[PDB]
Amino acid sequence: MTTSQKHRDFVAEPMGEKPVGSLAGIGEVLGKKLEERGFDKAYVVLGQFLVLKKDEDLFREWLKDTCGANAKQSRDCFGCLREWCDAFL
Amino acid sequence: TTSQKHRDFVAEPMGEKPVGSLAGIGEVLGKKLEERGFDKAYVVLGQFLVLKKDEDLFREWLKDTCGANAKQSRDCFGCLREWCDAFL
Repeated sequence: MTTSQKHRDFVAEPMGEKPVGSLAGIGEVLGKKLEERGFDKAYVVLGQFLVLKKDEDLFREWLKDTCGANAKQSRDCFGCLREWCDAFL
Repeated sequence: TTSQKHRDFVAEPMGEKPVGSLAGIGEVLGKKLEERGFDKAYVVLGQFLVLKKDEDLFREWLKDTCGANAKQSRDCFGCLREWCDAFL
């Protein structure tokens, strides 16, 4: 297993009302910028992931444009949502 | 009360179910949603979540997007809200 423990904790259970900072790749700096743009809970970012039909390129570009995520951060966030969806959606 | 379509939707993960599986979303509405990119139920779930599960804003969005009436948008909202309470 090469994922972060933080990825593993997120994909292991329904997300409920978890804050956006529970997402893999979303540290405190990215989290605050997402919160300022209205993406305050992880499920709101899931929402954008789903509205983009789970497309990696569109989602990672959206994350970059919205909070300045770098490639690793956007890959980790995308991967965490993709695996959560595979488990629970 | 609820339809059986609602109960069937809220009882299980939606996976790749088409948009027409949502309560309230019949053939006409489903066609119009598909034409605008919302071809699977989870894409509509996505919009519900992006709108922070806000009943008024989601139902208005559904009306503006596919012409759903008050009953249709009511049923679609309720099915998504109850699905989320069970699985999200």
